[PDB]
Amino acid sequence: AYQYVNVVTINKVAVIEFNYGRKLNALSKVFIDDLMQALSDLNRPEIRCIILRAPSGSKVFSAGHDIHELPSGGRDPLSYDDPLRQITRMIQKFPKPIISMVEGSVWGGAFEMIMSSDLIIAASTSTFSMTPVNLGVPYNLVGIHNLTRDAGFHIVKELIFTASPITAQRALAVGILNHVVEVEELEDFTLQMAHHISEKAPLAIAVIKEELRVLGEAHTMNSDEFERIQGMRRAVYDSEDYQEGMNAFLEKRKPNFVGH
Amino acid sequence: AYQYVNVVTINKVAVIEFNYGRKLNALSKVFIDDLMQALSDLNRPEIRCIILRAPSGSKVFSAGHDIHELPSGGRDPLSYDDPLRQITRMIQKFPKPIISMVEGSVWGGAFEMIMSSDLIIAASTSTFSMTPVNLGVPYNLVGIHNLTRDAGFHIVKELIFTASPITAQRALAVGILNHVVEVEELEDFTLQMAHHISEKAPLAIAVIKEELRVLGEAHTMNSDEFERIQGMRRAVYDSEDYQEGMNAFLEKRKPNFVGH
Amino acid sequence: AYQYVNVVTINKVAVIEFNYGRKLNALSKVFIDDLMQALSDLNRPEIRCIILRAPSGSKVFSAGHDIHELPSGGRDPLSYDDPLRQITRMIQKFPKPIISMVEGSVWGGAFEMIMSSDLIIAASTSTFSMTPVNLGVPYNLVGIHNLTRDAGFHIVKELIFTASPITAQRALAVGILNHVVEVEELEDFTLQMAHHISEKAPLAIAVIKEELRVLGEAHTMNSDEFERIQGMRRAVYDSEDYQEGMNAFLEKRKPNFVGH
Amino acid sequence: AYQYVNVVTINKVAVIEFNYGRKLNALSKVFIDDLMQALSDLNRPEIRCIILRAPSGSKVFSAGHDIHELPSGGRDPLSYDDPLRQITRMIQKFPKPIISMVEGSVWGGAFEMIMSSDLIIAASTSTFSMTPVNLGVPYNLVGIHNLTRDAGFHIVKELIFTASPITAQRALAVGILNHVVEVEELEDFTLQMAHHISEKAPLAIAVIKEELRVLGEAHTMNSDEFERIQGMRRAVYDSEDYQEGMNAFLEKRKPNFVGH
Amino acid sequence: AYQYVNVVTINKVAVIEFNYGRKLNALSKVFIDDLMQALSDLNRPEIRCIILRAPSGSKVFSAGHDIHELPSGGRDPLSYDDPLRQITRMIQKFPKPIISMVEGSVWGGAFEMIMSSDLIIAASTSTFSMTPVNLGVPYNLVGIHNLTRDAGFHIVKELIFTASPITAQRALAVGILNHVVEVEELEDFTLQMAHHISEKAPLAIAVIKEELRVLGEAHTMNSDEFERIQGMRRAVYDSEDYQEGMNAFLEKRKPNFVGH
Amino acid sequence: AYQYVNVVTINKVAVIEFNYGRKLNALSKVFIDDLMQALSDLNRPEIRCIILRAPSGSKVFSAGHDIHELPSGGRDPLSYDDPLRQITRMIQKFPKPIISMVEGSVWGGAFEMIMSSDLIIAASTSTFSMTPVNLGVPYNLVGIHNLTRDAGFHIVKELIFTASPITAQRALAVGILNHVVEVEELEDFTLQMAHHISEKAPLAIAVIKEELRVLGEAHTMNSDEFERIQGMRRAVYDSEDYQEGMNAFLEKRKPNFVGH
Ligand SMILES: C[C@@H](C(=O)SCCNC(=O)CCNC(=O)[C@H](O)C(C)(C)COP(=O)(O)OP(=O)(O)OC[C@H]1O[C@@H](n2cnc3c(N)ncnc32)[C@H](O)[C@@H]1OP(=O)(O)O)S(=O)(=O)O
Ligand SMILES: C[C@@H](C(=O)SCCNC(=O)CCNC(=O)[C@H](O)C(C)(C)COP(=O)(O)OP(=O)(O)OC[C@H]1O[C@@H](n2cnc3c(N)ncnc32)[C@H](O)[C@@H]1OP(=O)(O)O)S(=O)(=O)O
Ligand SMILES: C[C@@H](C(=O)SCCNC(=O)CCNC(=O)[C@H](O)C(C)(C)COP(=O)(O)OP(=O)(O)OC[C@H]1O[C@@H](n2cnc3c(N)ncnc32)[C@H](O)[C@@H]1OP(=O)(O)O)S(=O)(=O)O
Ligand SMILES: C[C@@H](C(=O)SCCNC(=O)CCNC(=O)[C@H](O)C(C)(C)COP(=O)(O)OP(=O)(O)OC[C@H]1O[C@@H](n2cnc3c(N)ncnc32)[C@H](O)[C@@H]1OP(=O)(O)O)S(=O)(=O)O
Ligand SMILES: C[C@@H](C(=O)SCCNC(=O)CCNC(=O)[C@H](O)C(C)(C)COP(=O)(O)OP(=O)(O)OC[C@H]1O[C@@H](n2cnc3c(N)ncnc32)[C@H](O)[C@@H]1OP(=O)(O)O)S(=O)(=O)O
Ligand SMILES: C[C@@H](C(=O)SCCNC(=O)CCNC(=O)[C@H](O)C(C)(C)COP(=O)(O)OP(=O)(O)OC[C@H]1O[C@@H](n2cnc3c(N)ncnc32)[C@H](O)[C@@H]1OP(=O)(O)O)S(=O)(=O)O
Ligand SMILES: [K+]
Ligand SMILES: [K+]
Ligand code: NI
Ligand code: NI
Repeated sequence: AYQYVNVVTINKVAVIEFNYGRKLNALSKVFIDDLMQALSDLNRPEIRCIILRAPSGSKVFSAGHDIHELPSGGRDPLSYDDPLRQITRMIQKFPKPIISMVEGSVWGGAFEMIMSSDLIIAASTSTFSMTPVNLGVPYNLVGIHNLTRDAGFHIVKELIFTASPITAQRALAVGILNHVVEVEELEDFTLQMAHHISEKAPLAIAVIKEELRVLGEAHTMNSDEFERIQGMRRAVYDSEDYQEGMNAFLEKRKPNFVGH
Repeated sequence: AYQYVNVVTINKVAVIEFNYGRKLNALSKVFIDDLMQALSDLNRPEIRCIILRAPSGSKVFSAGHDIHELPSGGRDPLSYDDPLRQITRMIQKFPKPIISMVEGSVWGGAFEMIMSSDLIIAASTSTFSMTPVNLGVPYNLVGIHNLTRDAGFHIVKELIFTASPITAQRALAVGILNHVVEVEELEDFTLQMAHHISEKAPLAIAVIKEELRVLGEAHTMNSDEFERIQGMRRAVYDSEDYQEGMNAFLEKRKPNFVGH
Repeated sequence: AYQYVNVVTINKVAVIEFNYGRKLNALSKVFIDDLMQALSDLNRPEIRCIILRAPSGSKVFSAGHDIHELPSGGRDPLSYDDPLRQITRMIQKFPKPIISMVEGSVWGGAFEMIMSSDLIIAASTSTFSMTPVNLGVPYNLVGIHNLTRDAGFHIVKELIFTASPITAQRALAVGILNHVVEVEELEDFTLQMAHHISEKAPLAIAVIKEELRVLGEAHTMNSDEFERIQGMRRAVYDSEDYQEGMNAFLEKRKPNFVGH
Repeated sequence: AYQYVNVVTINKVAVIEFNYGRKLNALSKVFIDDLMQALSDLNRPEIRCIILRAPSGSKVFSAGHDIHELPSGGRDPLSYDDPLRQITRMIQKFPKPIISMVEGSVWGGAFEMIMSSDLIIAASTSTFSMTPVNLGVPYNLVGIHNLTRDAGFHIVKELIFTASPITAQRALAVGILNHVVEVEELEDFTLQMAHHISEKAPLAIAVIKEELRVLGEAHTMNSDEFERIQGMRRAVYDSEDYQEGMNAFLEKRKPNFVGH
Repeated sequence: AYQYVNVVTINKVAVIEFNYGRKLNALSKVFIDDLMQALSDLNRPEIRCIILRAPSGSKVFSAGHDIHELPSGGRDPLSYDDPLRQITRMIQKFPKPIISMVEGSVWGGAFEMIMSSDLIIAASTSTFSMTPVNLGVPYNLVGIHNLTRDAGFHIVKELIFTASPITAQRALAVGILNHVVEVEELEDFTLQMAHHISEKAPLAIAVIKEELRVLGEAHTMNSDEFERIQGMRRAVYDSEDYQEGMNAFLEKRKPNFVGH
Repeated sequence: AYQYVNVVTINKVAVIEFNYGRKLNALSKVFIDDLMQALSDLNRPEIRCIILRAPSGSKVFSAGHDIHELPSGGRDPLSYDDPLRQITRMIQKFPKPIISMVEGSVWGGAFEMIMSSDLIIAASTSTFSMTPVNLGVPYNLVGIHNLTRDAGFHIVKELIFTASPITAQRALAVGILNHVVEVEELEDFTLQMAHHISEKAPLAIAVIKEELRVLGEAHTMNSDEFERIQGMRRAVYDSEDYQEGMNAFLEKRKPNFVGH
């Protein structure tokens, strides 16, 4: 049993359903630790396909990173062992396909999380927002890279620079989503595809997913470039704007950014 | 002049038509050797554009890799000098544009072969399937790479994990195809484009093609990562599942995959 | 303050309008030097977003590289410190979003210039052509790379190999454009998006833009590959065809290309 | 206890001594598994430095790969999970320095093994040979890479192409060894160096060792280059010469290599 | 002129002499700022070669990083804009040769500084230590890479893991130094070589130096690898050991490291 | 037979002896065409090792690139198809070991040529110098890389920045040479080593040589860094100093370089 998720397996498909709606499935450490334990427990030969979903009728799929657990005092908010960074690596390395089945609105880290999964099938009423510029967060290289494998650079830069929600219809048009269906068809459509996948060769699926993962990561740079970017990110998470971003969220007001 | 292809030259355009209908243009060594000889013979200054096609009216453009020529004995089925691996390198290195003009259904290795070409123009009734997970084949890094330059990761993973065929309409929408034409207009439309390209500067075309080839390939990794992937692939082509997939196809039954 | 551009500021948005209509905003050194000076002058904490535009009603957004300023052969026409190469690096390194607001037709180096910008919003009547194969120009690796981050390989190869114009509608479909709007709505639509972006966290925008630039450049190759390409490009700019392409344009006739 | 090694601890220094003299410490699977378990058991905070050694007075430090365990099929003798490949990775990733203390002759895979360690301290009578060209073995990329971080390319090529032994004195002159000492002083010289290291900051040692490991691995290539090398290696392990090399070694005669 | 350096120009050679003897030429910000200003001021066409030196007769060339300016309490001590990180980039990017002419003892960051220079000529009584493991410092990737281009991996690991001084004789034998001379001959030898270099083609020298700099940096890795290393570095600069190393240095006592 | 080389076969070893003493074996196009023809003619199974040599008693092993065949200004002097660039690629890709057996003085491109070979055995009276800074030549990235795999950076920079000859003794100590012998012993010492190598497994030798070549080349950079370097080289081959260097050689006088 898990406190923050509910797992149902039928035949060779496991459905991991979020159970943290009192905090709109915000990516708190306790919630992510349960999701990763549930996935680890499902890493067995008789499980062939995973679905991630919010409960039926959710208005909010996930409110993204828990803003209360973002560090304020000059620590990197997206370091390698941050729970969001851990879950995306775990999904990408997991030797089974993982389908995000989306009903409701997706925000920030949660958008990265579904982008790191293998397929996204969404309700026609679902919406998607990438939010670091609303909070002054210097999103990390790995995290940004996870957002660049589906839609083109211009579309990705519109999403990030505006932080404006896009519809499921537009997310489908630009290459982010596999399918958009009416919400009443969402479970049936997704289960049919997951059950179809689970009849295919799991060892071929596992090595092809791993090859894609390696190819997707194989954008290489020298140590000086990385260290230069890390200096840039530190200046951002050291900024008054980053403090203003978090303060504005806690005070339920609009941030006033000034460029320091 | 070739047993398994028919070549016609119209000014600066060459059309290479498959002549292997008795095996549905399966990528047999003897067929691919003739296709490569024909291309090589056309590597002449006065030829400016190639069209690859199946004969007019074909139900099957190509049934993909010849399953009777796939190694079953714990050997790599997709090594460097396998015919499919040879023809994709030749298409990509060829200093003239190669247009795949598709009528009929496209399967597995033949889908990778058209994806390796420069442009795809397809009949509205054409369909496309990527099939390794039907057979338990550990598709190789270069082969997978060749499928990732048009549609996004989520789309590619849907194609490979489901092995389900997609329509020409969907293949256009996700960026795999350039154009979708009624079958009665396919030949005329493709030849008009091939003649237009043939009026352009062939040395500029060749160097830009080669720049795109080398940029497309420039996802670099260290030796350890490659050797780790090669170890995973060998575990797959040594598996019971790989034997079962080949056997089930030849015996025309549904395979029973067990995860070893 | 500038001979070949007009700059207006509206709150935190700066609009840089071309003023070179006499040469259809061809990318002459004098024009590019003025655009770069205006952009450098606007790198200020009270400026949050830039719009690049041609004057209202323009039939031609930009006719591309000034053909009178291309070297006659034996000289690389797209060397590192060529004005087009300088402006694309400056746009990509600029720590504020740059939106290309396109009315009219876009040609050759001007197409690369808008692709190098962060967002493109276009009139429904605007058209886009990539033209090196009309002139026999061996486009450089960096320049070609700048054309590969929005649309897929097959689409980019059609654009370059045909040099045929595409509509705003098709450029939207294939991922080149962010939005297409009626020309009467273009300025208000673009200004509202720029104003919106101007309220977001500028340091988070600048570091994410830079992360995207670095990830976009991170296709790496060895020195031999680069020098092999440079040798191919030099064979093209040494060619009879290159001189013929230049001569044909100046003499207003169809080039006769022969493959040397 | 271990069947094939003896472990002694002297405060923070652990000495792992081969106990496989019957087979001249040949790198059999059972010997390497014991070595790796002994290392794993020593990965504790109270141990700060590891010495690997043969027993005092050994004429042969290690005879290299067990030739009876080399695949002579059309199978890769140095695949990712072969014991030699496993222990070099484990030595390199081990978060404490590992010092090879060499008395006796070193051969083949045993030479790669001490080269993968952090320091080599040797008796003045010790000798070193790299032997794959005596058997016709296609040594793997990672394995060769492990021989290239100490001596220069001309020296490495002499060692490999001749398979001739070099002295401790020449191995020191070309950068392979840290120190050469008279055999009576070897143990004490090596222990004092390990005790000295063990007084230093272990978390600093571990992260600098890991930084060196990843910089040492960071020679990157594309998938096509790797698969082309793999194809060449397979042609070597499928060769008559490879058979002849193995048979000649076992039958204690000179091989007759013919180049297929 | 400069508070913390003295500059003497002889024909086309400039000799930059350290004038921070109060702190044995420790790399304080005020000293490095004057060193970089003096170097910048010498970037003129009539200057062809630079010598860096301590005053004639110095016991200590440089005592390394200023320990009072190294961050405690969980900031990275070797961030991109730390003085040491700035001076090594500036030395490597300087378009003239920079010769380190060493008299006295060289410590830690000052050893990286001279290794980042083009040639090192040393007195026979000079000595060289690399000290991070004495303090528990997690030396950064760029800094470690700067130590790997002269001696082999085994030698570099001995230097770093022991933090023991080596003699000029040993530094010459392992490839760190160009020449070792008697202290009375140091100025004559160095100036003769610098004057000889100053006769040569300065633009050829500049471009070849920059080629070597780029080739030297061209060990590339993916974002995940870099972020993983950064996480490990943070765990060290967050450690109790790091605090102990700093406190022990300030209190002039032996550190007691415990591995957390 | 060849106009400009003489070939003798001794069992499985082939000796290619320069015959261009009239221009001191300067690497003229026609000399290099014969060297490459002779290597190609010896690429047969019954040849196992190549020796390159000057005739017995030569004072000059090779005077380097033919200065008369360098372009006059405004053209890359070391383009991919230059004969020096061709012969180093051919030596490095040749599937048999190539031993440079050196008697006399070695200059410039000829120093790079022997560095590109597998082993170097030299007379005790032989000397070595790298000369581009004597002439104002912007050496290319591949050519510089070929000089970095034996001696460390400081040594390579001393060699290039001074253009000063070094002795065989010093070339041995820094790792450039394999062996130094008295000139009377040179021929038979080198032949004994070639005959020894010729008894080893040639397919193993070939694949290990190719693995070393690929790993040697695997320092990767992005397109921007390469084009930046090419722009810097072009400024040097466009410079007044490049013309002064070529004219000073032609007029047998000391160049006056001014840094433009
Ligand atoms: C760092 C990355 C992140 O993921 S940061 C998190 C980004 N997420 C967001 O910006 C969405 C924030 N929340 C919202 O926009 C709205 O709460 C949400 C999604 C639209 C639904 O509105 P609603 O009216 O239905 O519910 P409420 O407005 O009352 O919010 C319910 C209570 O939960 C709170 N809440 C919401 N989201 C988060 C969150 N991500 N972390 C922490 N708390 C959150 C919200 O403040 C409200 O708090 P209380 O009023 O105290 O009960 S980054 O930005 O991508 O870089
Ligand atoms: C390794 C990669 C591969 O490409 S393996 C091959 C993947 N290809 C496929 O899965 C397509 C399998 N074939 C089919 O589904 C059906 O033949 C297809 C294509 C829908 C056509 O339907 P159909 O009912 O008309 O089929 P037929 O009557 O021709 O069936 C038997 C005759 O056609 C021939 N044929 C067909 N496909 C192949 C093939 N892939 N390899 C070798 N032969 C093939 C088959 O040999 C037989 O010819 P006969 O000798 O006259 O009986 S991978 O999968 O991408 O990893
Ligand atoms: C090298 C890279 C480049 O960008 S080379 C340039 C590529 N650009 C093109 O191919 C577009 C060439 N021009 C056109 O397609 C048409 O000129 C244009 C845009 C469509 C509209 O035709 P139009 O009938 O309204 O006007 P005209 O043709 O008669 O010429 C009008 C005045 O502007 C001038 N003009 C035009 N194009 C260029 C150009 N690329 N460079 C320099 N000047 C140009 C033309 O000479 C004439 O000026 P005046 O005679 O002084 O009034 S590459 O090709 O990408 O590699
Ligand atoms: C494949 C990679 C490998 O490492 S293959 C192994 C390379 N190792 C060698 O070439 C060393 C082979 N052995 C020798 O040269 C001599 O045995 C050596 C080590 C000098 C010891 O001389 P010795 O006179 O005291 O002892 P003997 O020669 O009379 O042999 C004692 C018995 O042990 C055996 N032996 C030796 N080496 C190995 C080995 N590597 N794997 C398996 N068995 C080995 C040797 O064949 C002899 O066997 P029997 O007399 O039949 O019991 S690679 O080459 O690096 O690619
Ligand atoms: C973080 C990197 C670093 O470079 S950390 C620093 C590594 N450097 C060292 O370990 C050398 C530290 N210094 C010494 O051991 C001794 O000063 C040395 C060099 C042996 C000479 O001893 P001495 O008796 O002749 O002279 P003193 O000790 O009295 O010092 C003279 C004045 O200069 C000061 N000084 C010295 N070194 C440093 C330093 N690294 N940072 C800051 N200040 C330093 C020293 O405190 C003394 O100042 P006063 O006490 O005010 O006269 S890392 O380790 O490479 O990672
Ligand atoms: C550009 C790349 C190159 O490789 S360019 C070539 C670099 N090589 C050199 O700098 C060596 C230049 N030559 C010399 O230093 C001397 O000729 C040398 C080799 C020490 C031999 O002196 P010597 O007095 O015995 O013979 P001479 O001076 O009288 O010359 C004999 C005739 O051949 C000529 N010669 C010499 N070297 C070259 C050369 N590299 N290319 C073309 N011609 C050369 C020399 O000019 C003389 O010609 P004549 O006076 O006309 O008979 S780079 O520099 O590496 O970047
Ligand atoms: K809006
Ligand atoms: K300053
Ligand atoms: Ni990419
Ligand atoms: Ni390297």
